[PDB]
Amino acid sequence: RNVKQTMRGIKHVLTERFYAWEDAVKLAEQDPEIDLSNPENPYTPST
Amino acid sequence: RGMASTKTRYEVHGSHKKMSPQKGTGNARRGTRQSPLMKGGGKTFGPKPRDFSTKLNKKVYDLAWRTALSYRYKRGELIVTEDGLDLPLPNDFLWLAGGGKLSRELED
Amino acid sequence: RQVNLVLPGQPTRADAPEKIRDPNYEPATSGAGLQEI
Amino acid sequence: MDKLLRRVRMAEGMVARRAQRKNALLKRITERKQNKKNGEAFTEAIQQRKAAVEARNEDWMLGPLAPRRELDEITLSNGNFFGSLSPTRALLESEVSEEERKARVAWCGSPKFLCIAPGDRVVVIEGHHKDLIGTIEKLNTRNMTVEIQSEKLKTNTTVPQFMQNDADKPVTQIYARLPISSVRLVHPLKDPQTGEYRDVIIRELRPRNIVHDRPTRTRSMRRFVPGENIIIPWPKQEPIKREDQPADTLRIDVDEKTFVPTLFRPPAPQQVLDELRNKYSIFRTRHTPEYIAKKEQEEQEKEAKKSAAKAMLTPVQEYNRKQRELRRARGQPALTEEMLAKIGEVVARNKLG
Amino acid sequence: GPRPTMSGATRLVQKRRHGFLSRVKTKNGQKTLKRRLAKGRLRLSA
Amino acid sequence: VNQRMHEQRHGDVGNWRRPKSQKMMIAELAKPFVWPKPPAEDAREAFDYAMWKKQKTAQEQDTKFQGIRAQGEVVP
Amino acid sequence: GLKYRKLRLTTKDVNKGFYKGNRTGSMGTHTSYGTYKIDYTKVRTYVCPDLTGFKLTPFVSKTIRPVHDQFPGDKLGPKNPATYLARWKSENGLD
RNA sequence: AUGUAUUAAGGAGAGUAUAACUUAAUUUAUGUUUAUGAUAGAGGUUAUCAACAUAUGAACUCUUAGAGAAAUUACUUAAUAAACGAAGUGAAUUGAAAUAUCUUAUUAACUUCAGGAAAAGAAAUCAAACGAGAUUCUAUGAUUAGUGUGAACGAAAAUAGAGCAGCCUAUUAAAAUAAGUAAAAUGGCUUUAAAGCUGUUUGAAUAUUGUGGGGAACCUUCCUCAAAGGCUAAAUAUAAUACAUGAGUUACAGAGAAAAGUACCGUGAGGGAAAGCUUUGAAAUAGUAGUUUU
Ligand SMILES: [K+]
Ligand SMILES: [K+]
Ligand SMILES: [K+]
Ligand SMILES: [K+]
Ligand SMILES: [K+]
Ligand SMILES: [Mg+2]
Ligand SMILES: [Mg+2]
Ligand SMILES: [Mg+2]
Ligand SMILES: [Mg+2]
Ligand SMILES: [Mg+2]
Ligand SMILES: [Mg+2]
Ligand SMILES: [Mg+2]
Ligand SMILES: [Mg+2]
Ligand SMILES: [Mg+2]
Ligand SMILES: [Mg+2]
Ligand SMILES: [Mg+2]
Ligand SMILES: [Mg+2]
Ligand SMILES: [Mg+2]
Ligand SMILES: [Mg+2]
Ligand SMILES: [Mg+2]
Ligand SMILES: [Mg+2]
Ligand SMILES: [Mg+2]
Ligand SMILES: [Mg+2]
Ligand SMILES: [Mg+2]
Ligand SMILES: [Mg+2]
Ligand SMILES: [Mg+2]
Repeated sequence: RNVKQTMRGIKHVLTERFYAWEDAVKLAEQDPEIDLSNPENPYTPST
Repeated sequence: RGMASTKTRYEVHGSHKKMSPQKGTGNARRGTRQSPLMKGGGKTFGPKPRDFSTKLNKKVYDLAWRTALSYRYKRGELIVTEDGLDLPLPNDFLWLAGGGKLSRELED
Repeated sequence: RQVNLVLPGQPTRADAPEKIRDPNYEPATSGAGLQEI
Repeated sequence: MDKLLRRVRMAEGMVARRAQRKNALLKRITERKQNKKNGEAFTEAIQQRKAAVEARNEDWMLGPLAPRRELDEITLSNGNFFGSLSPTRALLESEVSEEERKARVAWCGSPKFLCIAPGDRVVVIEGHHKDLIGTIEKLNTRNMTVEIQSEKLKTNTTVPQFMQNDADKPVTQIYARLPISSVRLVHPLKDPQTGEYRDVIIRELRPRNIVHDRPTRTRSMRRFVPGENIIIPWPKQEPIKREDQPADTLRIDVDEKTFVPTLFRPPAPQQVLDELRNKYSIFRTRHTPEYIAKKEQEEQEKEAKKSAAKAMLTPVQEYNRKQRELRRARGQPALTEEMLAKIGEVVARNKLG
Repeated sequence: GPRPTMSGATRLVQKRRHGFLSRVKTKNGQKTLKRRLAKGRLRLSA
Repeated sequence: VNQRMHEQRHGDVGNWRRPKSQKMMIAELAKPFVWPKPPAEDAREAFDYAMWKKQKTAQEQDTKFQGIRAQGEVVP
Repeated sequence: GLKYRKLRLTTKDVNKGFYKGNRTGSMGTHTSYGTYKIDYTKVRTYVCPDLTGFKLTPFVSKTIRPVHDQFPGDKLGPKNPATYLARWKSENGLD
């Protein structure tokens, strides 16, 4: 049972990261400090 | 309330097929299974939801009200008082109960 | 204003049995005669 | 889409309605099996109460011929020896209803806010061993029974032969357990008049200053005596000894942080997401733009199919509709203050004079 | 009297006559299913 | 595939169902593998075999008596 | 036949062309002469990483008490896409 | 059983911590109040010793792509029971102490179509010389008018209650005010002969400056309404859920089902059980004992 609770937790954190990253991309498209076009330097610290 | 109800042979669940043949089995000839003579058959004259209320003339109902009010008057059991008929509970208790210092267990 | 009804006072902390150092004290072996509160 | 949510909401209700019908049927089967298992403890007690009604009439009648019932064979109904209980009835391990656990604990909080702990002396107030005083050793929170390791609460019990050697004596004396309702708390208080400490019996306890810790799922409260407000400290309870096993991960590794968020590549291979959730489940709420775009065009293809007969209209049918649109833009005329003042005169003249 | 009318019976003819697909796929078989379904039957066919 | 006996939902009550069958696979290893032999009954004390045996015989004798009652008979 | 006839039919009961699978997946296609061609694009493989040197085990010592995360004041604490994007900038700006 | 409120697609197969439900089968977070609550400890399996409110991960197969011997194949972000409603078709048992008209009966049933309700609906309506003012539901009116040889069948006006809402610029997008129509003959339906529905053959008029319909054969005057174009919530029907009440039941009762459409029976459609708890222990029946007779 304890081995099955670690296997369940792994599937909860991976499902959480996929959805969190799938939204950050959208939220990062409307950000003025991120340029998704160029991958070499896609972020510039705001002044 | 008069809401009691019972199922007759025309309301009991099941099929209305004939149980045993009219003749040939030797047993008493039987019809449907919902007959009162069967185990789970319906009660013929069972209770049903109806109205038990009756009628009483307004004048006869008013005479009965003043007769019960006079039966108490002649026996001295009719004690009329002035307006504001409330229990004169102590003021201290009312001040504490309203304030909320006293718990329910003590207030009651 | 003072009232004529005594209400339960503020809570107090009862000393734990191990901390009691009173010489004139002995645990009760039988429950008969002990006050119930 | 708003139509895709109704699909999910409807599915979530169909499954929850089926889980209740199954759970209900199981609650009734499990209850019917316990009641029949507890009934064997009720039957043994009923059979021993009547056996005592006949054993006392014989000691009265026979006199010097009184039998030696201790040397008799067991009772084949329950399999117990003379003057001995059964493990189920001596340990009080039979499950009780939920309205019983609340009644047994009614005097000390509630089944989930119990105000008595192991290590605190109590006084028995029921049974043969009334007014006895002992210290709680165990505290069974399932049946709300308490074990007091006193030599007076011992009682013969018949040991089942499936857990007993062949030279072992069939009957042994074990410590009998009592329900929580049959014991009250004994705590020494100070005499406010003289300052002398004496023992008293606490008839009721209630929790106070309850505070929960959501991150740890813990709580800490205080127990006090209602009516007198005497906060009684908790008894000295030793925490369980937690140890590090060889199969457990070291503390240095469990604390290592290796996750670095990414934005241009997924946190894991995109194929893994198909294993975490079912792509085709009717409970999927996170759809792709290409899908929602295809779902919204099903209605757009119906409003264009409902209004597809607008190309077969006759000139008079088109003229009428065209006029209707123009008219609905005019609106409704309004009554100016001058017009309202003239209407008020008519009303007052025809009502008052 | 009753006869041994099920001697030599095969379970392939049982699925072709009183099977689930013989009923969902016919107008008269959809009624039998709904009736047994409305009554509470677990065994809608075969 | 190993099939499973058909049974009733609740042992002796309920509709007749059939559990999910079992699948066994036998692989032809390229390197031989030999299992160890079971420990002797007297050397299984780590598993509490003594107590386990007494409990097993008890259930064995209660299952046998419940089969004698299923034949419509009793032990004289 | 009285009762067994009413159970659900299985492949271990009848043989006259009755086939029923166990949902093992299609690994290829059928040929016209009764053979089978395995399409290895449908065959599935299991990606097991090298476990030499891996120190994490499936258990954590009971000394370290279980604690959750607070995320105070953020309703969508663990799922907030803002705390995932802002956290990304400081730690990993390039990727 | 009734009432109130809310809701408007249902079932099965297999698996799983056997209070916990979907291969993640006891997910993860927020806010508030915590004994003056709500209605200064121990305890992560020796667990869930916390309720309320709001979010949240996961949620398999079939019914339900195509094929097929439902829960398989093969593919894929393929997916909606019953009752209730409208129309079409439309019996027989039964009564008439037989029986044809009639009644049973605009019934049961089937068929199609549709929605959470549907249908109907703002007068070509009723009234009677005064006037009322859409539809739906309930009672009275009414074992009435009336019809029919009979047996029986059976309105409306009006009144009271539940709801109330009007419009075409319809609060969702519709009329340039309705012609093979109104109506007539004939064959049927409904029915009192009118009005209404209808197959066949025929076939009008254009507003109170009196054109058209109706007012129970029919004609006329008057009154009244304005067909051949439309929209419209509520009160009503059914099912599920929850709750309230009881001179309702308390285990052969209540329901068919206190574990049920299950076991069981049937090729099938279909038929369809028994079984509560620890209390009390009646009669019949059986084996003996005491007194007594044989
Ligand atoms: K006659
Ligand atoms: K008449
Ligand atoms: K006519
Ligand atoms: K019954
Ligand atoms: K008896
Ligand atoms: Mg019949
Ligand atoms: Mg009955
Ligand atoms: Mg009376
Ligand atoms: Mg603590
Ligand atoms: Mg999964
Ligand atoms: Mg989801
Ligand atoms: Mg024959
Ligand atoms: Mg043959
Ligand atoms: Mg075989
Ligand atoms: Mg065979
Ligand atoms: Mg074949
Ligand atoms: Mg199909
Ligand atoms: Mg399919
Ligand atoms: Mg009427
Ligand atoms: Mg007109
Ligand atoms: Mg006409
Ligand atoms: Mg006329
Ligand atoms: Mg006409
Ligand atoms: Mg009009
Ligand atoms: Mg009664
Ligand atoms: Mg009875």
